[PDB]
Amino acid sequence: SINYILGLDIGIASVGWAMVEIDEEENPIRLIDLGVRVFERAEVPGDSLAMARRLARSVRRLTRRRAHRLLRTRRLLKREGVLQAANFDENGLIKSLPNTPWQLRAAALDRKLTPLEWSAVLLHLIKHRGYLSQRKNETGDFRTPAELALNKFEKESGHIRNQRSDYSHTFSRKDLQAELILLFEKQKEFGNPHVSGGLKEGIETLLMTQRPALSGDAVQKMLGHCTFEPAEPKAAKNTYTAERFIWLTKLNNLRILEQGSERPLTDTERATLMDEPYRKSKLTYAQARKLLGLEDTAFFKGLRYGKDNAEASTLMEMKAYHAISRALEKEGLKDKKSPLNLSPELQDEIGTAFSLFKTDEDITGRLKDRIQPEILEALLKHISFDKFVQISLKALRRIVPLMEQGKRYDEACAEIYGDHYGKKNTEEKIYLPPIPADEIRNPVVLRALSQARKVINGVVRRYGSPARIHIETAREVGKSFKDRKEIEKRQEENRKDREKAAAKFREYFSKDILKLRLYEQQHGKCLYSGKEINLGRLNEKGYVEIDHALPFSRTWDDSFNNKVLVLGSENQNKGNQTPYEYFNGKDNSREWQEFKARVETSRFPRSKKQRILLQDGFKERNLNDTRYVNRFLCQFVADRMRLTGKGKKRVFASNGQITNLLRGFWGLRKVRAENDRHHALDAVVVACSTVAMQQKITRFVRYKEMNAFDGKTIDTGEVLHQKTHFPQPWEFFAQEVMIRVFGKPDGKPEFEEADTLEKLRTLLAEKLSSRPEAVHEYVTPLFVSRAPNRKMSGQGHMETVKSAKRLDEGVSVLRVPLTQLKLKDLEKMVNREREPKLYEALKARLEAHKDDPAKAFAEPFYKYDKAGNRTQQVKAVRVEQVQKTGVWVRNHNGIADNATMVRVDVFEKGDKYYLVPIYSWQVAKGILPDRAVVQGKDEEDWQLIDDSFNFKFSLHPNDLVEVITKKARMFGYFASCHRGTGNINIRIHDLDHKIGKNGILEGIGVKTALSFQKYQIDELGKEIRPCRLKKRPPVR
RNA sequence: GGUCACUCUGCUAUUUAACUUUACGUUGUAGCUCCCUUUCUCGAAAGAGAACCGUUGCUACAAUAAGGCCGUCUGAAAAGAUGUGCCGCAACGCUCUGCCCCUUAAAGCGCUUUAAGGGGCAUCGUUUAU
DNA sequence: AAGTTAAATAGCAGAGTGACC
DNA sequence: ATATGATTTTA
DNA sequence: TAAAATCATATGTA
Repeated sequence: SINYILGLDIGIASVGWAMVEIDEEENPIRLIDLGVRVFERAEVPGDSLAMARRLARSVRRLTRRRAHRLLRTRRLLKREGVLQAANFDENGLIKSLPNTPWQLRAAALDRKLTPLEWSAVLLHLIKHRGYLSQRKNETGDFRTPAELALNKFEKESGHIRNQRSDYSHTFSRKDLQAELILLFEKQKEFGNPHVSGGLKEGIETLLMTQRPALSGDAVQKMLGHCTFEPAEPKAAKNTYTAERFIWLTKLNNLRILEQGSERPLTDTERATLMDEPYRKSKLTYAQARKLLGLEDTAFFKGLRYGKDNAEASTLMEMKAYHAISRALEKEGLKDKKSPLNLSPELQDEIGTAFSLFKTDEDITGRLKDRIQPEILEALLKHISFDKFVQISLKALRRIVPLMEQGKRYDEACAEIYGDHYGKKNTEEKIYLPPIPADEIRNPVVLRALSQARKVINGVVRRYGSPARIHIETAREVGKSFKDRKEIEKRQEENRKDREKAAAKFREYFSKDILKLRLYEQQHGKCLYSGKEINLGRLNEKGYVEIDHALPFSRTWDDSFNNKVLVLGSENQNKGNQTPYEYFNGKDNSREWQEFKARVETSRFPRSKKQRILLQDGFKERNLNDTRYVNRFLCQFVADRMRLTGKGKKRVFASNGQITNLLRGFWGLRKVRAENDRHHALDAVVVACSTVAMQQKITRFVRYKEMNAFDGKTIDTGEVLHQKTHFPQPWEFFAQEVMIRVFGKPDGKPEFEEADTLEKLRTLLAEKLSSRPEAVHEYVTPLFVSRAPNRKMSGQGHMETVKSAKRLDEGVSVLRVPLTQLKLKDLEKMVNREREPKLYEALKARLEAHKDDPAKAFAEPFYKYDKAGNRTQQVKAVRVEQVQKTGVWVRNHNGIADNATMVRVDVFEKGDKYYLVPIYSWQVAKGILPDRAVVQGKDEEDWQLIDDSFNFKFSLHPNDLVEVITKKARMFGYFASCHRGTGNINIRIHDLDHKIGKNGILEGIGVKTALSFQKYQIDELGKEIRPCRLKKRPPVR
């Protein structure tokens, strides 16, 4: 039918695609089609959406399980006769339960307690049980946490429980255990009847029990599969077999490079070393150097060799053998002199058992019978294993033998399986199959691939199977020798710096080495304050804080460039502010000039020095997801897609640097606010990028000192752009491609866009004077496809619950803390008039600190008693909020704003349009809404919709719509619908920033509109065609 | 010779998914408590006392998506007892269900019916736990 | 905040085979 | 980003 | 005035 290369530029958000027609020498002759497919949507303002779902489900479990254990505690209190049914209300709660639990917790140590008093203490210890340590483990004059809490905390601070403001007490669960049994004894000897034996054990286990983090197939479910025998799981790294396989790949692959040449190790040397890491803790390179004698002109190939004792670094360490050994030796079931008396298959079985299970229950469960209980408990007392190799225990059982008998890794694998490449599914299909999805546990990457494949099979259905697919990956053009050995130098010292700082950390006692290694950069003095921090107390959580100077709240940076250290005093009164906004802005100030000082004077990198002191949009984020998408797609297309191409390999994996360089050479270097359509342009440059060009460029930058970023070589002689050496696919590439990808000629963006078929053909005809092959059948103008989003799922409501007692008159109220209370908020404080002295005092303090409550309320604020005496402190005050709508929450005791408008149902009556919003929560409770928007009015008085009204369609986010005003005509992707306004927002396809507010038309009215119809479009941006629904769909 | 892809290993820099807990925060309700509008009561008046409502501080208890379920024991039933009790903000997918959109053939006069095929998106099916 | 896990890729290095220029 | 209150301009 | 545009503000944390 037609011979085309299909180019792809795939990003986190988009896939641009191009088709270039080729002769039978496969040279590219002409540009056919191009397009851009966007599927953007995400980023809670700042991580993932799947992550948000995760943390929801996490808390739902914590929530449920605490409620549940407290329920079972009430039940237990009844069954052991502490309570007698006349103390329980209808709902199951205890009647007249004392609100005194801290004071009775203390007092119980000295008196017998009322059944209700005792009940209250127990429920209190169960509800707040403190944190239990969950990593491997193998005060004085106060008696119990309650007493310490009450006596010290209530006297000094005026509160027991913590607050974000003053965080005092956190208690260990082991501490509260101590307390529990202490009260059980003290209470028995003071004649408490309910020291009821079963209740002691019951209460204690509800306190102490939490589910295990990893139990059953938890680990097997996440664990990958063997390169070679793909039915069997990967082998644990702490296996006899696997540790041995590593030691042999190291040993065989080892070379010594002497005065002149390079040589393998002789069978004799392989026998000399084979048993040496089993005989010691570890075999360093120095020890190898002596045992083989070598010389001193002989060196080891590929080992560092700097200005350090580089051969001190361990050549091989059998971690698991020595771990199991040391375990037995430490419990006196093995001689430190004698070797470990357990068979390979048993070291394997135990290594895996620990690596795939963590509960003592599970791992005995698998070891009981195969190993003797004495040593089982020994190991269980001391062993923790993680990490897996890439090959099964099985395939290794077969390989490691052949590698002992001299063979190289590839020779062993080739003998057993045919090749060392691993078992692949190569089943070429016409249409790219589904991505496995079992095999990618990362939903952003999965969606990007899945869209990429919908584009691919789109162009296969429209134009048949391509010759070749060209994909842009994230790798860098081959580097020069000097380049990559300096890359290696700096990688090496990254390692070497982490041990240096780690060592001096160990000296005194991930997060941790950063704290210490940042003390030194700042010459120790807290950046903001300038008091040279008490060297100690790197453990009092809140003293010295690893602060984000440029907020992660505004910047989206968690890199090693934006965390200044300081002590708790000055991280409080900054909130969400940059070091410049925090330290007094327009005019100088003590802390601002002390900050300018500290900054100039800090061994915090040259880059960062600029990055801490600046004065919007998060530039730089997840290229990791781009890498993965593209790498996997190249693998997947190469393995399982039919193509027409000349060779056996008809997928080319180009890269960014390549297309950047070629666009350099072909006169297309330019900036991107103009459109999302640049994604198509890069695609065609990708479709024209070739293997030849990859190699010519690679040899140019690697061997002839060409810059891999701008494509220029110094000479001393000048500096020249190696542009001539890489010609364009045809004579007028810049002109043709810019016109087809933008609708305008390359020279100036000012011109109207040839936004129609015949407009474009006339412009191409006119501007490419001499190129008749540019204009053909398949020359539509570029209309960007935006994937639709038709989930009825979503966040029910916002997480901030507000008082609904006055929802009556259109208001909620919430406690604004004083340190967040600005003048505008104070004007709606509820007791503004009920306590007018309060109002005037707050307004006074605010006006006095130039309306900055962070500083206005730093010193405590108090109510005064009219005789002039000081009374109660104020921390937060209740403030009225406008609330025309909302979601009833928390057992119908609160209201919260809506979160997600799932769809908008559109109706017609008398050539007028009416919109009914449907939110996620109505969906969840089956409510099919009733009332269309009416601009300046509560929903109570909105337009009710009966059989009188003609239903036209539903709108989901990113559905395509056309509106005709007598004023103008609009066509774009539905964005939002205003409750207060009854308008819609439209996203124009290419988000051309010059029209609307950055490509969104804000505030399109549709009530009077001559027409308002919903269209449908495909993945390439072609079959743009109106669609009319018959029935108004349910919500379930 | 070179370049690239892929396998294995060591490393440097990053990313993602799943899990178990904690301490807070929010709203509701109580008690004690700060202020304090209005209204009563006793004062000859300074004052004292009460009530609803607001609301400061501490402590407790409940709820912590909107919403849907499940085991096990008693029981004819009604219903009781009981649980390290479980789902719900993501993405994919087309075997079933539903909606939109093509295309072909037949038969009627741009539309419908039949038949078949194809595609998209889901409130359908999976990951996903009963 | 604490904590147990598995998965992926860009780069550097070491051992290999095989397509493509 | 979305949801939507508050304000201005057009018809 | 009704409808259409515009401006403006807020979002759970360790």
